[PDB]
Amino acid sequence: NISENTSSAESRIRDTDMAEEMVEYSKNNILAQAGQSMLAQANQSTQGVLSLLQ
Amino acid sequence: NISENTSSAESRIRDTDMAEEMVEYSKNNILAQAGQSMLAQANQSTQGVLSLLQ
Amino acid sequence: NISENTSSAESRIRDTDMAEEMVEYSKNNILAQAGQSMLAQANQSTQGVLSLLQ
Amino acid sequence: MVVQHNLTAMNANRQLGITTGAQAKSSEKLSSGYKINRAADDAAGLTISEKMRS
Amino acid sequence: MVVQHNLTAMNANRQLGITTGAQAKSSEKLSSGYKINRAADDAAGLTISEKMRS
Amino acid sequence: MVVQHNLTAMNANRQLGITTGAQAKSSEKLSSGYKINRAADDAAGLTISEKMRS
Amino acid sequence: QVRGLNKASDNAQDGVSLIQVAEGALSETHSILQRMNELATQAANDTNTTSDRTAVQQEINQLASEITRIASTTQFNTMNLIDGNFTSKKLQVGSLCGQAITIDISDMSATGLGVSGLVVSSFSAAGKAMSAAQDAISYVSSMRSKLGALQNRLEHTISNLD
Amino acid sequence: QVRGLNKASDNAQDGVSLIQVAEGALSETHSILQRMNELATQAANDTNTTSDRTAVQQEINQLASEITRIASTTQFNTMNLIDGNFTSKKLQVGSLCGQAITIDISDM
Repeated sequence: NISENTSSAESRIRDTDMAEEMVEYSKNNILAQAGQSMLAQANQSTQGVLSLLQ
Repeated sequence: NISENTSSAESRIRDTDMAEEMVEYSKNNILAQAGQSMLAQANQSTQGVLSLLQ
Repeated sequence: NISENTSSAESRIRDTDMAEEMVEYSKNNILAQAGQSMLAQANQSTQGVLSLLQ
Repeated sequence: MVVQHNLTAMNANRQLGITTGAQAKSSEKLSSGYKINRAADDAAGLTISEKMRS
Repeated sequence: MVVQHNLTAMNANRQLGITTGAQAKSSEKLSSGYKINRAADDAAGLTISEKMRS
Repeated sequence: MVVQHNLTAMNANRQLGITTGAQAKSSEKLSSGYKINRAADDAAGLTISEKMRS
Repeated sequence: QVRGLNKASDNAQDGVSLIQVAEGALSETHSILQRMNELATQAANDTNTTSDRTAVQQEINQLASEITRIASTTQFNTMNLIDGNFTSKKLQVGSLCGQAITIDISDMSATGLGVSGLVVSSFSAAGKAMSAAQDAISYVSSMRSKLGALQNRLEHTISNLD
Repeated sequence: QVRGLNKASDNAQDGVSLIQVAEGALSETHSILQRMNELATQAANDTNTTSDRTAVQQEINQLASEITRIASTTQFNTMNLIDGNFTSKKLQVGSLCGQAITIDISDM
């Protein structure tokens, strides 16, 4: 019984909540897709210099 | 519950609305091209001096 | 018996009808997908300015 | 059109928000299993349900 | 027209700067995912968001 | 623009790093099944837990 | 006007968002009072001996402290929301001077609901404690009925200002 | 005539633009009245005891304060549109003296 309660205590502290962590994972999979999107647009941002009488 | 509602509160302040900001991003994106076009034509504008009895 | 009836009464007032609410969920899931489509089309819709003697 | 205010997009953004609102207020009823989560849903349905719960 | 100072081009330049200043303030919010990246965006909103993060 | 220094992109590279870093620190917990894999995650979470494991 | 209406929309959402913190705290005040009423109903029965009503009283004293802990501790942006002192507070709900909506929130402490000192050591007092906790469910119903009706003004306000 | 007709065209758009603010504000007066009807329909039922009809009444008062807030607050160019003071206001929709259209809005 003390083993089941102190297992329940350590699983509180240290096992992943896979429910919660797949929220935090999927925020980041979207932000990485969005960051790669902005970085892809940003490398093409200064393409605007070249028309400029050159 | 309070953590959820004050996450919702801080998100409503600080997170980028990726829809509403992509509206404003894309105005400025077209204005930069329109302004680079208007500057590219502005540097051509005074070429009209050169036919002037020279 | 009064408990089974007043439980049934409260459940009529307050438990989600999951059948009905998954209609109203899936309306909004399509409308959000269609609204994101229309917003994504709308942001590109003023790309028409740039051919215009520019 | 105007380059400075994509009102086609701004209205589409305003309507996308109204729709993701209705989505987050529906998804709440399915994750919880209740039709009145907050007294903003039904002030009588709350007040009566707390008497039937009582 | 004066040959020595192309004032139409200096206006177009000075308006191009104001436009790509606004464009970098947008690109920053999309790439990071935060509306308020720095205290110049909302001093009240940075302050309240830190008390809510806290 | 400055042609030599795409700061719109350098900030986006930098914010992408914060994002894909946070993603690998999340992905570790789903692949391992544990919340504290490394004592850097929670010094008391680790220290308490090893006494509960013991 | 556009800049001001966008702050008015942001402030009406900062109002909805505050209201939800108060409303969602009183949701556990209900859930504590639903438990105090059920505990009082059980302790009222004179098949209970003395030790087995002081065993109920230990949970009623602890749950009354928890209603006061919900009250003094729930905050939004460091302001207490249901201690009785969120009164005369205003939302700037438009572009002009003083286009208010008012937020007032009666005290939701165990004293403010009369559940401080529910005494359940006899049928007479444990019925007195049923009466008190059913009035407190009726008070938290009436306060959540105001905070709910108010969130419905602001959802209409945000739909309007936008 | 052309210069005048172009201010006339812009004044008819300042006219359309004003109307859309009022026609938009009354679009939430519908959302509020559709809600007040439905609340009143719920409160008519003689299963509600007194404490449940005061719980309805809190919203039927708060929402009626809202219909007055929409009316005394919706403005265009600092003029109230639907408080009942937007009576007899003339748009000039041509090049010549008094080629009017009249905007006239009852109290909402």
